[PDB]
Amino acid sequence: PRAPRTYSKTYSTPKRPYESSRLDAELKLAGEFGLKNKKEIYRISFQLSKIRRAARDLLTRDEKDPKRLFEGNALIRRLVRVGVLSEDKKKLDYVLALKVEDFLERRLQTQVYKLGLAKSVHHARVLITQRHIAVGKQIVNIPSFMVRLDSEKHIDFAPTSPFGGARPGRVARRNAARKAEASG
Amino acid sequence: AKVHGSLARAGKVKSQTPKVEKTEKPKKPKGRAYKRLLYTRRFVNVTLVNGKRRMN
Amino acid sequence: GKGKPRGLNSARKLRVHRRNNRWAENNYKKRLLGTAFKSSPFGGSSHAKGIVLEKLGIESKQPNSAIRKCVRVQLIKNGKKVTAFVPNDGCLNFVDENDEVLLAGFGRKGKAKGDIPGVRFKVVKVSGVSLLALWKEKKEKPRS
Amino acid sequence: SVGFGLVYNSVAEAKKFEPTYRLVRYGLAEKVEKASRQQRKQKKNRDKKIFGTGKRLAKKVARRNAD
RNA sequence: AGGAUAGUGGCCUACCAUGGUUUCAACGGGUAACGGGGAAUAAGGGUUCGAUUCCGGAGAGGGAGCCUGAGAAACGGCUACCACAUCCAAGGAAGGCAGCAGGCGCGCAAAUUACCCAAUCCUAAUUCAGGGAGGUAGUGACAAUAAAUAACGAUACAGGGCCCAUUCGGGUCUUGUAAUUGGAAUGAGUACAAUGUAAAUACCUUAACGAGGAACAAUUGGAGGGCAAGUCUGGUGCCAGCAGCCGCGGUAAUUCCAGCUCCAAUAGCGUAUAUUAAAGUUGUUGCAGUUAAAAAGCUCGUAGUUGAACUUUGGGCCCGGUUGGCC
RNA sequence: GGACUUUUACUUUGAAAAAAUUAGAGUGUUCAAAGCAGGCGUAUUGCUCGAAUAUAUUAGCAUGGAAUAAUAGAAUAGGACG
Ligand SMILES: [Mg+2]
Repeated sequence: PRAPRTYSKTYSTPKRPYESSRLDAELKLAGEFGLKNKKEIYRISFQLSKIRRAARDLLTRDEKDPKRLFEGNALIRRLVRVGVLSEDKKKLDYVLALKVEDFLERRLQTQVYKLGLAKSVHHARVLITQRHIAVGKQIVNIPSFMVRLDSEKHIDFAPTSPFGGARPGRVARRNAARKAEASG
Repeated sequence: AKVHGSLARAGKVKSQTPKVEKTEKPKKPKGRAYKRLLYTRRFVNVTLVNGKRRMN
Repeated sequence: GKGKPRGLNSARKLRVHRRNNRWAENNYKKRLLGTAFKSSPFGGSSHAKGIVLEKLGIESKQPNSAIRKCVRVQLIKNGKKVTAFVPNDGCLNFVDENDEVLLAGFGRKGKAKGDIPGVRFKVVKVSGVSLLALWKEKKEKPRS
Repeated sequence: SVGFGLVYNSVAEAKKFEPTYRLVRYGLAEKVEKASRQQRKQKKNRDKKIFGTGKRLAKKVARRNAD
């Protein structure tokens, strides 16, 4: 006897379990973007399908329909805001066929690589997990963050961390103390 | 059908097989790192191309 | 006119005619008749516990030559005698006698699995120690 | 760190409006010594049976205690 | 017409009339049936499920009866009967966990005899008291969200352009590997402290301590086809066993038992049962009926379904809106 | 306020169809499932946008239409205007 908590699942497995085309295609996304799972890939296919479903049904509606206008621009604006939808594509038809890995490009793990500082996608992921990232002034350790194309310029190293200052580090302290303690 | 038989041979081949122990090997990266290991070996390296891209 | 009535006021004829031809389906007839409840010695449940009565050396259907090493188990909730397969390589040695076993179907939904004549269930546990795990020496059968 | 704060016009309103749990967290008031909840319930159910003060019954059983 | 009811009413009584429902499925039987809001899967249509966080019913072991009160056929109220069962110094007395914990049975199947009224709100004569309602904590891989098991330099091999085009020399630059070497980075886990909360345990912070493999070690399933992943080695030899289906096993087994290698999902994976899609194999959308299953032997014939055409049409007059359209 | 008003089916629109749930708008749970928060200042006095909307078989009610498919009208004329 209490208000239930709404909860939904965010992925869906493919119909065919074993085919060379999909298995080789997914592994391309894993290495190119540093993903630990196929569930990491199935998640976007779930969100992309839901976005595609909404645009598919809104396009069947006649033009200038108040529902199509309100939800169409809201869906375009939200996609444009995170950068997955380019500015010149706002016709509610490019939403349908963007890409599988257009959303995968805005992931903070692969977004760190674009703004240097990792020189590998794997390095970018562990830097995120090891708290050495601050999208704004607040630390994030989630590889999938979907930068809003406005916080992209603010993605710098974590101020309260090594590579940001104020501490030489954990093991570097042991090394530094080793020289100091053995100097005499 | 007939229900009788001979239970004296139960597990006959399980016992006769010789015992061979796990060959020790360095442990394999698990998780995201294994995705790198799979990516580079089969999409960058072409070593196992024996006749039909035979990896085994 | 292709059989079926097409009038706009003929929903009763279409609705009734579907019901009478629903009984031709094996699954629909079985579910509504409730044969699983009144037969199929389980109570319509996934697993059922029983007591091993004897050990069997059931043959194999042609073309095949093997001894299938089944057991005669009597269910507790019903008291009916069923034949249960002991699936692994030589695990009949773990089911000696009077062992409370946990049974399960063969995945063929009431039909015999393979060349084994007239069996529908397999043993899953003996005294509740995961009969598969015994074959992999991950546990040990209790003394009592 | 983000939190909620309250400030009063004086300490007279502070003690009369703040709950006891927060006041004892601040030292303004002392925590009352209380037994366990189950013991109080068992005590409440025990003395429900006796009717009245029970002093008359207390000495009556004392007379029965002799024999 | 009268009684009864808080009231209408065969609700009941007296007299009178023979009426009332039904193939448009009455009545009877079954339900492994509380009803809905809703859930699962779905191109569209649909199929299955709903004991269970909300609403409305009914019940307090089975029945019946009743006091109190505005409100009960009340059961953490009473009375009687039946069935269970408690203590008795044998005359007697006292019971209803389908309330919260907890126990026995039943089973394939489901948790602590913990803390508290601090929040939500309820009750009383009422700011205070009470509240197993409710909240907090414990067990909890029922289900869901996120996400650890590693990252980066230089030496040594193996590639691609290119500088020289002075043989086969060095290689400016990239991509992998080494019983090559190096310093970085952080969390699980300990914990001063603070925060947390009614008091705590946790969370978010944080003194300090906290990677190097033999370690801080990832599993579950498979490798004939469906369905990518072995004709690799040893064992067995129609025996043991595998195998959802087709099949494998009779001394060269890519299918059994093991080792090596490879593959799929991955803190999850397998199995059994039920259900949905697949299923245009229930077909309104949308099946089939000469020979694969299926046109009644033939005709009449009610209910049902369906049923020819036709009745104010055309032309003008204006007024006022929406999309454009150079402006 | 008055006299009659041929009756249906169908369709448009509107009110109704509890909340939660489904879809969906906005927004820092660090992302996400969630939740309905939150945001902005001289932070010393305070200011302020939200918590929409969509969906909701069929039955019942009101309104426009009047094609489509029915129904009745004046024929051994108490037929209508008066
Ligand atoms: Mg007829």
